[PDB]
Amino acid sequence: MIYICGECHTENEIKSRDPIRCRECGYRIMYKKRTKRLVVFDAR
Amino acid sequence: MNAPPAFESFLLFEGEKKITINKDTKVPNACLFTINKEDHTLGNIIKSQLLKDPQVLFAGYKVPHPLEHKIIIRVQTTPDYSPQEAFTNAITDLISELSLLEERFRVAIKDKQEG
Amino acid sequence: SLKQRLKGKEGRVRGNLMGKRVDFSARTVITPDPNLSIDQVGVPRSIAANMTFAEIVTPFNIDRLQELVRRGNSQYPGAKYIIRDNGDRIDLRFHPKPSDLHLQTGYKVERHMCDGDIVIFNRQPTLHKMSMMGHRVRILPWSTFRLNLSVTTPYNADFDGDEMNLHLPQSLETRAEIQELAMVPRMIVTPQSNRPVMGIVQDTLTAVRKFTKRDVFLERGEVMNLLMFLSTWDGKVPQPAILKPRPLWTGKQIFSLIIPGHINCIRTHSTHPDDEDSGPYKHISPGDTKVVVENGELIMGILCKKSLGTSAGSLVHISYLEMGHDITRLFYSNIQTVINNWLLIEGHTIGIGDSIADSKTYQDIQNTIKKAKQDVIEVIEKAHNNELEPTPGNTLRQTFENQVNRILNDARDKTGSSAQKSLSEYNNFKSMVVSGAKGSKINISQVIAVVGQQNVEGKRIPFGFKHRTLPHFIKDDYGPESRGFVENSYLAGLTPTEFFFHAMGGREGLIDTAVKTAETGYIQRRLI
Amino acid sequence: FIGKIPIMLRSTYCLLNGLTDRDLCELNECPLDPGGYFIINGSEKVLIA
Amino acid sequence: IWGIGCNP
Amino acid sequence: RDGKLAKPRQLHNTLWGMVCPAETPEGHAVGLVKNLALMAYISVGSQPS
Amino acid sequence: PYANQPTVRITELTDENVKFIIENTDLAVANSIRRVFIAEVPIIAIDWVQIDANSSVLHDEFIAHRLGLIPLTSDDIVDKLQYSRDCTCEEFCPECSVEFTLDVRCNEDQTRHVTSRDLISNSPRVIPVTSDDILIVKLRKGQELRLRAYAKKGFGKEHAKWNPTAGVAFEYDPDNALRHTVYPKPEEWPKSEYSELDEDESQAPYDPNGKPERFYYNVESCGSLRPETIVLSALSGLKKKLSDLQTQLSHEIQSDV
Amino acid sequence: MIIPVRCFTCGKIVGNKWEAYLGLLQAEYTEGDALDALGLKRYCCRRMLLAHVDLIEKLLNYAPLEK
Amino acid sequence: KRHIDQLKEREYNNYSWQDLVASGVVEYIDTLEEETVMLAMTPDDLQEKEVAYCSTYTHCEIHPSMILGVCASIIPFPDHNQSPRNTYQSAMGKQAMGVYITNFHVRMDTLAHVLYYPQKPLVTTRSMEYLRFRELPAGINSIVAIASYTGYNQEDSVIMNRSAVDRGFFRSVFYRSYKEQESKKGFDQEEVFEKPTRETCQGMRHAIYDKLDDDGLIAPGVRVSGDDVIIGKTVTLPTKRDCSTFLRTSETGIVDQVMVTLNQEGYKFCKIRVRSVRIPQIGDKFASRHGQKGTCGIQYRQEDMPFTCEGITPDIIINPHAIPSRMTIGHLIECLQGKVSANKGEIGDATPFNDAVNVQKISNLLSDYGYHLRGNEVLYNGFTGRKITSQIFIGPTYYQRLKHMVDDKIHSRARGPIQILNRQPMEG
Amino acid sequence: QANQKRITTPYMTKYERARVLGTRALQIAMCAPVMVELEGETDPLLIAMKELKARKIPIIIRRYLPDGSYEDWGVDELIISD
RNA sequence: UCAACUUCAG
Ligand SMILES: CO[C@@H]1[C@H](O)[C@H](n2cnc3c(=O)nc(N)[nH]c32)O[C@H]1COP(=O)(O)OP(=O)(O)OP(=O)(O)O
Ligand SMILES: [Mg+2]
Ligand SMILES: [Zn+2]
Ligand SMILES: [Zn+2]
Ligand SMILES: [Zn+2]
Repeated sequence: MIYICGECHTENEIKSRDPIRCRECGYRIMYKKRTKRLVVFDAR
Repeated sequence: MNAPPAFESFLLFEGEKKITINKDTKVPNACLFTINKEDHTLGNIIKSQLLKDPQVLFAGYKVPHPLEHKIIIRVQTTPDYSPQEAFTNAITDLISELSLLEERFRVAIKDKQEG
Repeated sequence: SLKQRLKGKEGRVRGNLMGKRVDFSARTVITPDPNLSIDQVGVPRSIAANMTFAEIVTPFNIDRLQELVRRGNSQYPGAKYIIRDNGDRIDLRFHPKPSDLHLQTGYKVERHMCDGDIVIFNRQPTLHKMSMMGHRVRILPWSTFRLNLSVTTPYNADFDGDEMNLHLPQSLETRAEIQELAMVPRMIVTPQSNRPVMGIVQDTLTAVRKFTKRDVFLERGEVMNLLMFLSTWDGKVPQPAILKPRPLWTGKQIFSLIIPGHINCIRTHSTHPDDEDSGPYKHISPGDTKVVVENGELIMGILCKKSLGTSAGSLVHISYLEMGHDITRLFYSNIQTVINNWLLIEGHTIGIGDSIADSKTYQDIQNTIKKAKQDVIEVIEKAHNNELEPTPGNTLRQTFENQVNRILNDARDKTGSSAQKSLSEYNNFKSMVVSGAKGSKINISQVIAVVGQQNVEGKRIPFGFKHRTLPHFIKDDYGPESRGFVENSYLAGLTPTEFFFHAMGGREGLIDTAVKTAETGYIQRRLI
Repeated sequence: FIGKIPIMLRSTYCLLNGLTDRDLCELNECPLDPGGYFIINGSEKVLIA
Repeated sequence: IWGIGCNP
Repeated sequence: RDGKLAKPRQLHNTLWGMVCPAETPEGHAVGLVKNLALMAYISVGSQPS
Repeated sequence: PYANQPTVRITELTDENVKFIIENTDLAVANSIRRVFIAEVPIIAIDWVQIDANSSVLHDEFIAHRLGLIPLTSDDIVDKLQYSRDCTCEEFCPECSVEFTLDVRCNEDQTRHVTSRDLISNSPRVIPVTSDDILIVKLRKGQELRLRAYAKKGFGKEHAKWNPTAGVAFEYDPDNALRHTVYPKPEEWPKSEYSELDEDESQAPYDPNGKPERFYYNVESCGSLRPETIVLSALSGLKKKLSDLQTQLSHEIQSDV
Repeated sequence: MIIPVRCFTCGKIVGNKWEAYLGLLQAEYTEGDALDALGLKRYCCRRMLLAHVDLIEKLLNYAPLEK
Repeated sequence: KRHIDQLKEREYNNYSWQDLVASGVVEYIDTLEEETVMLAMTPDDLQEKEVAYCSTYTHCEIHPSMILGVCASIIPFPDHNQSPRNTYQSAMGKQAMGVYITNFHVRMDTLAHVLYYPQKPLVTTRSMEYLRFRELPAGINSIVAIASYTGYNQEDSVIMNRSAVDRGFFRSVFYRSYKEQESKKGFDQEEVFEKPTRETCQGMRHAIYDKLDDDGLIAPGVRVSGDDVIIGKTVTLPTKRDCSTFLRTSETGIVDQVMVTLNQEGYKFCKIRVRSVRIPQIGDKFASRHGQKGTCGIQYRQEDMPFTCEGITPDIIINPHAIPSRMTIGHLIECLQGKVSANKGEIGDATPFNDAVNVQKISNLLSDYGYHLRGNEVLYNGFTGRKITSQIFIGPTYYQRLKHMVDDKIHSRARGPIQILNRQPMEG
Repeated sequence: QANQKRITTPYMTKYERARVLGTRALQIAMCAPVMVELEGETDPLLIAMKELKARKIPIIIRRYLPDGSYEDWGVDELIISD
């Protein structure tokens, strides 16, 4: 998938079985990024 | 997780009667009207209007349980009068009173404005 | 080791055999429900959907059970399982199983728990047998067990985060045994003290005291509204006590319709003058005290914890002993319902105005405290000049402490009596104390007049620092303020040293409770 | 090198020491956080006196 | 918290 | 906590100003776990030389 | 044996408030009219939210809650709009709902206050009572909120978001003459604004034959419906509830016969 | 965290009044006078603005996850 | 006055507490020295010449209220409550829901509760300023009536206004974080995050695995109902075994944040945080700042709650029977002071030993704003509209939402899982 | 024992009533013939209660004396506690 | 998975 970097906030695409290191910053904490499918919230 | 949906308060589920009439055997000329999906708003109005009637010996309403949504109105009338007729007359009188209130409130609005 | 596996609590003998974790049990928080009967309990839909009762398919219930099976586990009034004669459990949760939906006599449908099911209700610790009682299920929205407030006292339960266990009998035989041996109406009177375990409590008790005063007069509409909530009503409106100028019923006249059958009882209200019985107006009782129920009609009196509470000879106890347990259940429920609606009319509250007393009352309290402090000073001077002489069986230190304690307690009592004289009829602290619903005259006095002496280990606040109680006091001060006496009321506010001493007293009480639990539990286990 | 000593947060040897609230926000730390605890295996542990 | 004869 | 003696748990007079009188856990630890007062400080230690 | 003829006198009429007096009416009728003001006057409010992108500090359902609480002009079309349950079309359509859109990004350095003004409606009659503004969220630079919302007709019994009124002040017997409230010390109690008593007299003399009449109302609008039309719609809705009740009652009486 | 839309007790919109309240406080107005100027009359509504703690400003200091 | 004036200009005057200590104005005294020191609680009351109790005071308390700790310092008017009630309030204030930290978004902590709209108390102690209670408050001010309304506040329960709850009153967010680490123990046996396949992976469940993304981790913003598969982890079997993590039963949340990192070992490590928005129900536990708590007995809408002449309906109704036995008069004084503060626009001062704030002064202040001295108000019955005969004590009191909620406690068992050794139903 | 020399109480105890009602209920739920004419009662426990009132439950209680002897008391012979 | 620990609830 595409993981947003923790520090430099640049999306990087990491394949499965690949070390979690952002290109150009090297931070080791990535975030999965919001899903394309949309969820309905009742305003209640 | 066990929270009832909000629409349960006033929406009848399929196969539910708004009014069910059961006579009261303990006393002659008495009836018990069970209104579903109604609250004190209608119950107190109807009970007051029934009390205004001179041929209604007894008129009362109760919510059997606050969490559930139901109203029970006991009406007992004199002989030569029917509790169902008393209920219908109460409803018609309240409708007429509310329509008169509407007309006079509209007139009062139009007079408060434009002068 | 093998011994450790079998030895103590959590071992096989006690932790797995004498007691064990069981199926068909549900725990959740409890909240009040005045509208439920004594035996009724309120069960959330989720708890009722998980727990099941196996019902044998018979020719007379095959249609209903087949409908329940058709609904399945998803729709709430449905069945989780179908047990065949062979013992094979068809699962209704997992996949339609259209061929296996058929029912024949001898099959067991594990239906969901429904209204009217008998369940055991439990609170820990089960100190007495009223702590486990049989309740009839009623399914209500939201996620808490809902129980009648008269049933709180046997369980020792308050709705401040308490939880209750629920056990569902799984056989008709054990269901009948529970229903007859343990149903809540059958548990009203305890064999421990031959008194009712349950009585009118909290709002209903205060509102009953207010309702049964002579002053209470109810108009036609209020009477009809209250009669609406009386289940045992015959449908006949009593002739009002005052026919003219306007038809007005009385609170006693309507409460007489609650009292079942023909019950005869004579009690006395808490504020009954001792002089009245000896002197004239024995049967007139100017204060409307005393309580006389003849032919099931409340002829005269104001009801309180002495009449409608858990005590021997109460109206509740006499109703159980005379009319039976079912009619007594109806009695409790009707009292609660109609008196709670009248309380909706009259209302009840507590405010700051209840804590406030007259200016003269405050002045008298201050004068009493001044005189007491002066007398303690005089006693201390007598001891210092060696005039004091030891009381037999006591040292000079002990006799001095006893004299000072007597002076301080007498002043505290006098200030409390002045505060209680100040109380009006409208005062709500007094209303709750008189009804017996909550509080005591001690609490009223501490609120209004004087918190009183703070004592630790049965003595005044000890000389924790070197020969003094706090660093603020001079060494060798045995006066009231130094050793713990709190002259300010809670409403007035404790001064800092009084605050610390009060904290010491409260800490001692808390420690006593916490230490008590374990020793009493061990004793109870040994006895059983 | 003989070992590693856990560092109490916002102590003199913590990296957060002597940092203004803006700098603490840049590091995703709360300005209002008291410190006084150790992060061991990712969990905050407080030595109780 | 009341007195010596009462409660703490 | 197992000890049922009501001596070690009681609020001592010397706790004034240095341990909160109100704040204590309730249960097996009444009066055994305490909390510093607001202005209380605890000595860090010094050389007596 | 018949209903009394009530009378109305409007003392104050402002865009936010209606102060009126209803005379020769029962307490039950008056209280139920107030109750209908609060709970049974239809209004338009957001009840469907779909958040395409929410990088704000507030989570999605927080934003949805705040959006639902935002009042929406429902003066005329709330009577025309149908309930979603009544509408034949699946989900929502122009007849059963109104569509709002929010597309805000804080490109600038300064904090962007997302307001109700940023909500854009597909139909001009419903607007978020903008004609300051209700603040939905504050966006730091690089934070974006995008969402689509659907506003449906409903009344306050469902949810407080559909309350058309802020505070309904209802008072009867301004000077205690029916003794419906018994003061322990009458003098300590402040006089009502509608009180006609002299300053010396704390309470009016007890009227034994009196009945509660001459009810005083102050209805404050939330801005969605004009305060006059709140009262008119409440009266009409209560009358419609009574008429539906009468229809069902007549049907069941015929069935029993 | 952010000023609630609608006072809890009655439902009058208080969400539009926070920035005006802060501005009036900056002007010179006392808290009570600012609350009166904004039109808040019942103490239920005045509690909403008077007791409000605006944490959204502190949370906006942290940098966004995606820029 | 010189020291106080310099400290008042503290910043840009470079005068601090250490300068006050160096001047010899203040001194640190321990318990042993407290045994040998004559103290005065207050300078004016005690040092000044009167009937001479002591004329050898060697020290003076800075302020008596400092004898309390952090949790007891939030209690307003603690000197007017019974002592065990202040202990109860300390314990319960450790359990109130609020914004625990400002960096809560960054932190992935299991079991985090954060309140929607925290408010600072209208009646506040001065020492709260040093506890940062204004900065990160926990609880909301609420119009509270001390009344017996419908019997659902009896014992210790509390009636609540459903309309207020619907407007955001005491709404909270519960974040639950799940951690899973893929690891290799055997040389041929490894754990991989992947979407489990029905055929390829021997172990499976009825639970939906569709929500799992390609990596085996649910993306943020996906609703996850109880027992759905948050993380998909499969172990090679020397075909595959399913070690996928599932939601805790009845969690029913939405994924907030999914972070994928490498732990110290270098193995892949995943943390997934789930939001559940919890609205107050009729089992949830709310407590005041005075040591008296209670579950929500029932929720009535604004039409049903009793209303004043002004149209105000209490957010919370508490039973009057709580007050007398517990003697928490600080609750009543706080309601009165909160009414005064809300009408005045100030923030009330409830420092323990002020001696300048009597109840009579608060009553006289409340009288000026058009209310009854003692805070009572004529309430009209919501259901019938008739005036309630007994005037009812109403005021703004600060209430806290404790972490104990009914949804977390409700449980039921029917022929579920069973232990291996005892073959008896499991625990928990 | 015999009809003579029956020393146990003639009244049926609460425990005997509970177990008799439950046993009869279970039998009725197991398609056992019902002695009384049920008046539209489809609940086995209610039918068992109805039979107990009519004294038509076909069960005899064997009460074991502490010395080891037993006495056979018919349900009809016993006086119903309620 | 199981043992241990601590923290809470009443
Ligand atoms: C009233 O008695 C109950 C029961 O005895 C049961 N219980 C509670 N803790 C324990 C325990 O540790 N061990 C055992 N065996 N039983 C225990 O709890 C007791 C009271 O405790 P409390 O005094 O705190 O009740 P508040 O007076 O405080 O009630 P508020 O106003 O908060 O609702
Ligand atoms: Mg409790
Ligand atoms: Zn990066
Ligand atoms: Zn449509
Ligand atoms: Zn408001």
